Amino acid sequence: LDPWGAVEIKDYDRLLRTFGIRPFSEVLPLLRKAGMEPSFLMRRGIIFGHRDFDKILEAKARGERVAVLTGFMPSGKFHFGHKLTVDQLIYLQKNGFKVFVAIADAEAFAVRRIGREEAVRIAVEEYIANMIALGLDPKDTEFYFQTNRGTPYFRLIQLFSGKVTAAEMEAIYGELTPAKMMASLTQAADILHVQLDEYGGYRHVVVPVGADQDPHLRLTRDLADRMAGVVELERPASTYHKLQPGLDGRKMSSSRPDSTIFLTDPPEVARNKLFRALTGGRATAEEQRRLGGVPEVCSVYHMDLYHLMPDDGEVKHIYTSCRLGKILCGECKQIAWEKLERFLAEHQSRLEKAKTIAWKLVEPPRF
Amino acid sequence: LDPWGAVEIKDYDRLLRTFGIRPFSEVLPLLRKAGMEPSFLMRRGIIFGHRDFDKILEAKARGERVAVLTGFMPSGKFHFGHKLTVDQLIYLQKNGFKVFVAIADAEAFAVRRIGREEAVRIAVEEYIANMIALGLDPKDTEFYFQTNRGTPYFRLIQLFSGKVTAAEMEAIYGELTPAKMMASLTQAADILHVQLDEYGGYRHVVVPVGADQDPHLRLTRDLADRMAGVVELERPASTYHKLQPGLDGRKMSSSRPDSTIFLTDPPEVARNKLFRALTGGRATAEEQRRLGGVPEVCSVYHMDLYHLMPDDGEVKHIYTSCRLGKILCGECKQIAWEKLERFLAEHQSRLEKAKTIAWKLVEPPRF
Ligand code: SF4
Ligand code: SF4
Repeated sequence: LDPWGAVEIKDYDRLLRTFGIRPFSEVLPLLRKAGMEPSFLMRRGIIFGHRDFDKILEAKARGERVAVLTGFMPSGKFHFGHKLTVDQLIYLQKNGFKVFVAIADAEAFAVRRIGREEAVRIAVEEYIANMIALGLDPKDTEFYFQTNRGTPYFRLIQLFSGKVTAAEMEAIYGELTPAKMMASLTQAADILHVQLDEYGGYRHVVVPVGADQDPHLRLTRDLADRMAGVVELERPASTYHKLQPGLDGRKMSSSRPDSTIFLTDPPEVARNKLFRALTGGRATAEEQRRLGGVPEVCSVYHMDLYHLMPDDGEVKHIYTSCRLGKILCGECKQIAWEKLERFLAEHQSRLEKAKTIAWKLVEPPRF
Repeated sequence: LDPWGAVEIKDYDRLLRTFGIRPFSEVLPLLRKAGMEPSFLMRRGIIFGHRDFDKILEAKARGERVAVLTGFMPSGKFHFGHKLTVDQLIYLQKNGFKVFVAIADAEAFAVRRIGREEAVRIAVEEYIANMIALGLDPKDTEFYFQTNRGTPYFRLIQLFSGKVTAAEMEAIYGELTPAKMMASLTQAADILHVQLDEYGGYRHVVVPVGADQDPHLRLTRDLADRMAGVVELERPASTYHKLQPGLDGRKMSSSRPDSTIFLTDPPEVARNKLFRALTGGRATAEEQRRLGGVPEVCSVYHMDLYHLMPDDGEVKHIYTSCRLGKILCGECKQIAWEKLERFLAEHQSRLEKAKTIAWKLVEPPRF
C-alpha cells in the first residue's frame, strides 16, 4: 500500500550519497525552524534529495535573505516538465526566497542555433508569461537574459575560464565546442553571480535540479572554491527532484509533442493527448477488475501525483482504487482530464495579460 | 648600397599574398589623398604590408572618423618591442585616428595566471604610464580592461562562440584550454567591438601587427562575416611590421632581460645592455677596417633604424660608414648610446607624472 513510492528512491539514494546528496527528510527539522511547511512535492518524495539546503535554511532562520535560481532554454513550448520547476520556485517565493530566473539566450544562439529575435520572443511570451500566469510574482522575481546581465556577471565567466580544464568540461558535456565551453562557464555564472554585491549579495542560493544535472552543479561548486582569493563565493545548495515521465513513458519534450501537454494547448488538444497516455492498465475491462492496475508505471497517475491532485487523500484514493480493482483507465483518464481542463482554462485566462506584463519585466538585448 | 633592406621583404611578401597581404607601398597614393605623409617606419619599409588599409584611408578622406586598436598583455616591463607598436599609434593619432588600447587582463589572469591586483598595477604604471610618456594623448586615447568593458562587448564574445569550431581555434593557438578558447574570442571582440554604436561606431578600424599574428586576425575577419544578420561588422584592416630582433639576435622579451632595453632602465643598466649587443662586427679592429661590417645582422644598427635615428640621412651614414670600413663597433655603440641616453632621460622625466595621470584614465575592475 505504497502511494508515495518510498522503495523507488532508497535504491539510488545510496549511489547519490557518493556526491554528498542526502535524503530530503534530513532537513525537515530545519524547515520547521525556518517557519516553513513542506510543499506537496516534498511530502510525496518527488523532491527526494538535497545538498547543503540545511545551510540555506540556517541562514534564513537567523534572518538573512536567501535565494533560489534556475535557468530556462527559450526553445519550444512551455510544458508540465517546466511547470514542476516553477511550482518549486513559487513555493520558495511565498516562503520568503528571492527568485532569480535566467533565460539561456546565449546558449540558445551559440549551441542551439536559435535566432536572436525568436529566442527573445519565446523567452518573454512562452516562458516568462507562463511563469507569471502560474503565480510567480512579476514584481519581486528577477528575470534576466544571459546576453544582457552586465559586467560583473560576465567577469566571472572570464575568470572561471582559468579555473577549469578541457578534461573536466569534457567529462560533463561530451565534445567540447567553443559554444559548449562558453555555455558551461555561463551556466556556472548564472548560479554564482547572485552572490556579488551588484546583484544583491545573495550568498546563500539553492538550485532545484534533477540528478542528471548534478555533474555541472559540482563543477560550479568547484569553481566557487577555486575562486578563493579573487572573489569569495559560497558553494551553491541544491534540491533534487525525480523527473516526470512523458505521457508515453519516455522523457518529457517539446520535440515529441504528443507526450507532453503544453500549457497553451487548447482543451480538445490536451484532452486527446491525455487520453492517449500510457497507463498501467491491462488487457481488458474484465482483467483489470480482478487484478487492478499498476499506478507505479502509469503516466496518468503520475500526472495526478505531480500536478493535478495536490490533495493527498484524493490521489491516495486513485492509487487505492486502481490497486483494488475499483477503477478502469477510461474513467481514471476522464477524472484527471476534468482536473486538467479546469487548470488549463484558468491558466489560459491569465496568459494574455501576463504576456503584456512580461515585456515590461525585462530589457531585451539590443542585438 | 641597401640601407632600408628592400631585398629582405620581396622574399616572403610573395607568400603573405596568399592571405591577401599587400606591399605597403600600394597605399601611398591613398595616404596622400587622406592628407598624410608616411612615418619613418613606413619609409624604411619596417611597416612592409597591409590588408584593407586602403578602405580605411578611403573612409578617412571622405571625412569619416577612423580608428586603430591594439592590445597589451600586462606582464613584465615595457620594452622597445612595445614602443614600436605605440609609436605607430601615436603617428596615427596625430593624423586624426581614434586610438583604442585594450589591456588583456582577462587573458593575463586565465591563461598566464597573473593576479588581479598585479595585472591592474602593471597595466596602469608599466603600460599605460609608459604609453602616455611616449606621447599617446591621455585625453583622446581610449584605454580599457577586457574585464571591465561592458555588456555589448561581452555579448559579442558570447555570440562569437557559436561561429567558430574547436578545429579552427586549434589551428591558430594549439591545445585548446577553456582559457585559450576564451582569450581567442575576447581578442576578436577587442578588435570588432569598436564598431558598435555603444563604443563610438567605428566601422573602419586598422590593427598594427606582425605577420606571425595574422592567423588570429583572419579568424576575426571570418567572425565579422559570420555575424551578418546578427550584427553588421566590417572586416578589420591591418598593417604589418617586421619584428625588431632582441640585442642577442633572438626575439625581444621581458623574460630574457639582457636582450631588451626597458624604458625604465637606468642609464648605466641600459648602456651596458647596449654595449653587450650582438653586432655584425669582425674578428678585430684590423679586419673590420679592410672589409667593414655587416649592418643587415647587427642589433645596434637595427636599434638605430627602428628607434634611435629617425633622421634618414643619419642612419644611412651609419650604414655607409660601417659598409665602407670607416667605423668600429665600439664607436658605433657609443654613438647609439648617446641617442638612447637622451631618449631615456627625457622619457623617464615624464614618467612619474604620467603614472598619476594614468590611474585617472581608467576604471579598474572591482575584483
Ligand atoms: S486506473 Fe488510473 S492509475 Fe490505474 S492504471 Fe489506469 S489510468 Fe493508471
Ligand atoms: S660598425 Fe655599427 S652597424 Fe657596423 S657592425 Fe658594428 S655596431 Fe653594427
